[PDB]
Amino acid sequence: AMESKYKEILLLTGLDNITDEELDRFKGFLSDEFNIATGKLHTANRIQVATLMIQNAGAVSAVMKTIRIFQKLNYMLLAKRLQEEKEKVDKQYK
Amino acid sequence: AMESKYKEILLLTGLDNITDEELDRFKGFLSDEFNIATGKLHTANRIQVATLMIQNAGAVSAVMKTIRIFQKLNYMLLAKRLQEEKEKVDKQYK
Amino acid sequence: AMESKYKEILLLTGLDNITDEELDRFKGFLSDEFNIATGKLHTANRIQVATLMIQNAGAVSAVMKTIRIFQKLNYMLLAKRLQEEKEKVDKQYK
Amino acid sequence: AMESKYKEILLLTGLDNITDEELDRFKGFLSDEFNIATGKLHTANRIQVATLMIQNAGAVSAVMKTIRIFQKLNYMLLAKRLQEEKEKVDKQYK
Amino acid sequence: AMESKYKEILLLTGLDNITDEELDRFKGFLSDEFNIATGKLHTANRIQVATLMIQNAGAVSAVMKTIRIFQKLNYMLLAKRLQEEKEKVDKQYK
Amino acid sequence: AMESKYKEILLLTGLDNITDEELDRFKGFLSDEFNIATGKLHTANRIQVATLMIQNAGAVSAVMKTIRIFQKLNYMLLAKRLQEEKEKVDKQYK
Amino acid sequence: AMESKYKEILLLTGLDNITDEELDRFKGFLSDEFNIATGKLHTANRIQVATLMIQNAGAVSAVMKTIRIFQKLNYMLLAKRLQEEKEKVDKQYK
Amino acid sequence: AMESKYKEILLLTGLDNITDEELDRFKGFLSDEFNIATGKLHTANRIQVATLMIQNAGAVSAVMKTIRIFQKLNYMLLAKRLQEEKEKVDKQYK
Amino acid sequence: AMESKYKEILLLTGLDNITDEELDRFKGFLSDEFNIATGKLHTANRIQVATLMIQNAGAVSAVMKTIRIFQKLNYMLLAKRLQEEKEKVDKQYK
Amino acid sequence: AMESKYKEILLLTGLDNITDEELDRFKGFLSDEFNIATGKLHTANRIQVATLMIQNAGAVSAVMKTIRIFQKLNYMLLAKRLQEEKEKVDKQYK
Amino acid sequence: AMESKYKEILLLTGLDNITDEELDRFKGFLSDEFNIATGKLHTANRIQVATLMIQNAGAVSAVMKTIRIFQKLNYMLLAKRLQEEKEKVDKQYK
Amino acid sequence: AMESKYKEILLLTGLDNITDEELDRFKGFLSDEFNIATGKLHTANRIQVATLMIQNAGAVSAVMKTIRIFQKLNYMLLAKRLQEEKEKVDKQYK
Repeated sequence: AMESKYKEILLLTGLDNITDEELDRFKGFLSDEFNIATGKLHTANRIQVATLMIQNAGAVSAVMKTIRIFQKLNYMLLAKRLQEEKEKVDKQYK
Repeated sequence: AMESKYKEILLLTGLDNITDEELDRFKGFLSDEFNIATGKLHTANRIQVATLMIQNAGAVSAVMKTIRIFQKLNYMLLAKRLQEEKEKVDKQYK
Repeated sequence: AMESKYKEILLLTGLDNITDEELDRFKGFLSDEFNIATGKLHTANRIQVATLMIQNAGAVSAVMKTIRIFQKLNYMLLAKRLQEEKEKVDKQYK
Repeated sequence: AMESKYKEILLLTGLDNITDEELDRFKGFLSDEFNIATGKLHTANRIQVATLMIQNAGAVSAVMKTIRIFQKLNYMLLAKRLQEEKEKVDKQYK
Repeated sequence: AMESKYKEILLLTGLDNITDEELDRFKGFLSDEFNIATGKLHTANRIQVATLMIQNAGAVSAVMKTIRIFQKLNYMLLAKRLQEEKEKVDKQYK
Repeated sequence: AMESKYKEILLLTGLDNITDEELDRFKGFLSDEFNIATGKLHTANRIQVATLMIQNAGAVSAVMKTIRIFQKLNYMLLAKRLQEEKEKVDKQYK
Repeated sequence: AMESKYKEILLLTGLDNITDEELDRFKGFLSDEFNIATGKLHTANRIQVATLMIQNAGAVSAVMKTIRIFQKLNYMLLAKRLQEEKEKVDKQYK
Repeated sequence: AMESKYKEILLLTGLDNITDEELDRFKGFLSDEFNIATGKLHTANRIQVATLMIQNAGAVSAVMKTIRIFQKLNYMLLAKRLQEEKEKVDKQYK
Repeated sequence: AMESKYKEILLLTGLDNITDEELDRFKGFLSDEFNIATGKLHTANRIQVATLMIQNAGAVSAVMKTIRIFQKLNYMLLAKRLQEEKEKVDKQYK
Repeated sequence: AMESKYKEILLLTGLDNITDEELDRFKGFLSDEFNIATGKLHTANRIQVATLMIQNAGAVSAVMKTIRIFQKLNYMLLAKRLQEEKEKVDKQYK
Repeated sequence: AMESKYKEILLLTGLDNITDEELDRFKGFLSDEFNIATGKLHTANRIQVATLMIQNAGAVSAVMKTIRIFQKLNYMLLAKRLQEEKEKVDKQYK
Repeated sequence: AMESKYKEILLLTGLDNITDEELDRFKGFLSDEFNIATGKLHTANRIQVATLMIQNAGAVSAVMKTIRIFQKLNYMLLAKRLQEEKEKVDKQYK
């Protein structure tokens, strides 16, 4: 399904690549896109964080907000690639 | 009957999906909608809890209060879906 | 009831925000306000700890002692806010 | 029987070797091969998980889907070995 | 009776204080004082363990052996206190 | 919110620019504006230091004290700019 | 109690001030005052180390030995202050 | 019994002294003396690991293999001491 | 890949040869080709600097801008050689 | 087994000798022999890195690729020795 | 506080003015006023040296000894000024 | 104990005095007295190096070899003093 495929993008192409130090910076500017919380985020395995994000918004808004953040944290090289892969999947369901 | 159908919603679409940890949190904020009790709730198999809830209020008030709680515990993704399915069944008997 | 409302304050505004490391420090200076115990406290889910505290003192003394501790552990930012919310609820029942 | 032998493969050669962390990753990409569920899977002893898988599909489809997953989660070293052992048992009943 | 009082010592002053991790270590060096057993001990609620100990030796030998163990597992702070309380009760019946 | 915007100023315009050697000098003259401490400050990632500062004073007093320090450590070029950006945000909420 | 007050001294006036590097040096000359151990000490959060020290000696001997060590590791500035605060508390119970 | 005494050697003189990092290295070269396994060993409290070792070989072969490993991992200082203590106990039963 | 080969050029033929003093001069005229920053650049191991450059522009624009800078800092002897090697690799993929 | 012996070569003769700085350089030219990844490699204890390498290729291809890399990073002194030791073990199984 | 003000004198009026060559000469005649050491002093940033001096003597004896040294190393022009500023601060607390 | 006293000599009279540059020279001529290793020594805090030396030889052979090295690296001024202090401690236990 489109859902499973989006998740594979998030996990395999996204988190299975990104580092840590940067995740700490991401957390410092978080809460600006999702109605999550503080102390609550501090130690949550990538899988847990992705799951909590989806349990709230979804594979639609979560992906969009991720794209938006990737553009803020300077991360443009990985933001362009995600945008391209997104469009590739969209074409399959247009 | 409308009753049996509501029960199928509760059990198959509701409890047959939700986790545990969250049930503990539900219990911690319970007693706010139903005239049930304490120590009495601690270990009651989903089937027992649903049955006790209905034996008191019913398939009308129990479902309404469940909808209301699902909106409190942040659980909105599963609350919207329940609300949609509810309306679908209501249309059949309007 | 005033009781349920106080609990919502404790849980949603208090524990649903505070971290862990600090909870360990809290435990190290505990037993100074409540007639609880040792080894007994080591691993007790926030819900369990709140419940045990109330089962002993109550929503009156437990809240007061929490306010007092929040002022000791330097935690003043969250102590002022709790004090303000407390006064807001008190006004409703004055 | 072929059934008991397949189970011995699954349990002794498979699960009696694989780690945990990876099981969490497996769970995150599950539900893609079996008509099982969520929250339902979270804590199920290897024996319980194998049994539920078989109770649904069987020793035929469950083994095939396991082989397929072992190839996805990069796990190729253990996937080749399982494929070899499978062929060895197939020869005995050809 | 002297028996009930000794039990109150064991339970309230002893077990109602001691932790877990240490209980595992106690179990690892057990069977050296009581003619109990293995696998049999692994999961036995403090109340069950105390009861089985007494059902064998009694409130006389069980207490003496507990005192002796408390001195081995380094636990001297709690061993001195138990010895003092013991002497206090002995004086009442001398 | 005004809070998030102030934080973006602090982090992106402030710390994401300033060097290290100078941070050591800042630390040597610190404790003069905030009720923090010693040895406690020695190794705290910019994100940690900003967070601890806010957890005490806030986005109001922390920013004001930062402005004041930036004027002491000769740092005037970056102090004027911060003051200008501050006034720009203030105008939006006047 | 005198105990709680001594602990506040140890933690707030002592450890909440001292650095790390020096703690490593302390550990290198430890075992000379307490019947503790090696490898066992290597990574123990200040709270854990204080607790283990007390669980053995107490708030009487642990404080005395700390005073003595503070005088050895050259640390005299913090040793005089601790001695003064100690005498201040002693006067309250003389 | 000789068994209990050997266990006291293993636990008190051995594991109650050795560190962690080195245990990870031990695990990396394990499986070379005992017919145990992988993933299975990763997280097993010293008590659990000792027990599993004995449940397989015993207090005779387990001790001998431990002595042998202690000589490989360079650990000679602790290997000589264990060998001496072993001989001391052997003399008691010669 | 062309990417890996370009990196080998940068690192082995470029940085593994150039000195320091000159790197300081390079830094003084930097920020003119890449959207990087200040204080941020001061101490970044050649590997870190190359990686940050690529993480922004890439192996295409980073190499081109390097060529351009090598021509400015008078460095022509090493600029001609880089240009020749570049053309040699281009021919392989024309 | 040949496997265990190869591992002893890798760990004791290889990694237990090589430095760090050079490991960073190795990482910069990695991914050219193994189908591993980025950010994923950044902080992985020698034991973890060896294990991941083997979990993919094995003690056959991993050793061969290591030999090949040791010849690239100029490291010839340690490459000749590894090649000699390899041949010595091969002779034992020819 | 008087302490902070003395530090500002030391750092801003003292070290933020004095050169290097002379610091080497100061070091050559040091150890005559403070119970510090050798090799230990060789490379210690002004901030580190001031801090170590205070950590030993204090803002009282350290300042007095500095005044005394400033009079020895011929440095009289800066010694008179320091003495004047000292008296000015003393008057504020007389 | 004689051991602790020897360690105090090593650390306080030895390492707490010696410089760095010379430590690099020591390392270059090391491995000639102890069965240690290379790359392994490069960055090991004085405390770590002393501990590893003792973990191998001891406070007897390590001290003797240190004395011997101190005589080689020309260091005679500190070698005579160590020899004198050694004899002073020996007299106490003759």
